[PDB]
Amino acid sequence: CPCVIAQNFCEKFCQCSSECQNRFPGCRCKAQCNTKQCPCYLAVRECDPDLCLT
DNA sequence: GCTGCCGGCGGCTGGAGAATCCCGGTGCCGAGGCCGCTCAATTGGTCGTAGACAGCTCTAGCACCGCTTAAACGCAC
Repeated sequence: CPCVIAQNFCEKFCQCSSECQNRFPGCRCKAQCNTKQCPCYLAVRECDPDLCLT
């Protein structure tokens, strides 16, 4: 999987399956997806507005 | 003396993962009516267990005295 060999996840535009484990879940955080807990914040990214519906 | 310096400290934050409530449908099983019959109630006689009274007399309590040893006291460790 090019995603895999790239040591990178799958983005919703990948052709990894709709359940391909190489995808990424998305922010769930409650107060702000901002502090040292929120997973997006760790694997430094911005919680996409399709996922962090929280 | 004080400079970092460093470690710990407790205090807090908030994610996370399970336990909680609610509601919406759904049955099978408590619950109730039914018929009946057999066993429980009614009537009636008895004689004997069981209650009395009147009993004897054994023994369980009270005491007393004198004994002694087991109890009580303390005591280093």
